[PDB]
Amino acid sequence: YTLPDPLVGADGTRVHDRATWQHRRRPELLQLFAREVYGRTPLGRPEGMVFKVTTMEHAALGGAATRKEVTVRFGRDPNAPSMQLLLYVPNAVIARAERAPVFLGLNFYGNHTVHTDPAIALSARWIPAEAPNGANHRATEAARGSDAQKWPVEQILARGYAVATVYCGDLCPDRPDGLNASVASWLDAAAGDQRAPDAWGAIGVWAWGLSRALDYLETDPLVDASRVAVHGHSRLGKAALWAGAQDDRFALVISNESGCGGAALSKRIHGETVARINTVFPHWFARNFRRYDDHEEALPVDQHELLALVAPRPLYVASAEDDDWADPRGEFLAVKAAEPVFRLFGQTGPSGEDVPRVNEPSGGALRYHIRPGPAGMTAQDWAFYLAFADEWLKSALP
Repeated sequence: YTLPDPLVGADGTRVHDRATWQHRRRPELLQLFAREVYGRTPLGRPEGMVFKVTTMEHAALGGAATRKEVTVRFGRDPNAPSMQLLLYVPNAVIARAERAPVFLGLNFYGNHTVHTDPAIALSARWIPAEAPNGANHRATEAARGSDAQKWPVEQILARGYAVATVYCGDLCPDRPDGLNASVASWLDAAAGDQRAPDAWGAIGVWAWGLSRALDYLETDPLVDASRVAVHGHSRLGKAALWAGAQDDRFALVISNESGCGGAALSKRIHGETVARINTVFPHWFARNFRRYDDHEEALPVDQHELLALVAPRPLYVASAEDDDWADPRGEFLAVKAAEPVFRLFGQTGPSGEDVPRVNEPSGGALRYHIRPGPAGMTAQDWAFYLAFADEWLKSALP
């Protein structure tokens, strides 16, 4: 392989300065990613978003948090599509009359799965067969807390951070035909049916939902919507990256083992490849992305440039040692190839020229770690993330 330079403009002239990066090269790159990889986000904030707090409990989790459930509707007519946002806020922070920074991320199988809390509404949306304890693609009481191992709510709250989450399937059910029951179809004027070659897929729709959750957080007096870390795991980390790259309101971006079309270089043929991801998940990317099946050498961008699009906001990319499918070396190498952009903004990336040893993170505002074991999002990943947030999540001061 060999990589496009993020700091050489499409026209061959080199980017020496942050204004050229922000004003010229960044929109160049966003347009290549939209057209060739994820598909075009057709609009940002839709007019007439309505926010409806459906439940409010001030002594959730034994008194550690205030719990809010918020229907976020994407237009004013009661018949517009919506997503259900779940939010825990640490009462220690609220009690001081201070607004909490926030970790925001989508979940794989429903809000009711991220914690056992019996008060969380059971999703009414389609649930995939892979979800633990489902009954006919329908949430059951038995699925409560079924994904809590990826969601250390109480430790996050105790470290001073709110936790917000939405089920990705509220935005686009993760099934090959999900875009026809998604926000894409309501919003992309589904008069014709076949989506256009550059129409967005699930990843673009998941990412847009993250930006819509932030629109809500900006209205919530308990949180500081200027200090939101957007995160996700695996395919939802592909979305967190794309959301963080497109929407520079996000204070901090975390990619947990996001792999192919996430943080891993595509031009590095290793583990999952473009052809394989599109064949198995035809609805994740633009149809245009299939042009690069077995032809990654013709991609005009690579994922290091998606990572560079977060700069100068703090970015964390992390791998699992045994998760070859995500190509941890290629995730690490993406980070190194984006470093020159972060260095333009005076940030520092990982020390050393290839993969650090396990559980030894590296880098300043651009940071990487690889941890032992298979794919997942462990207590060890989260401990590094919380330390990272402590260090680099914009303060509540100048």
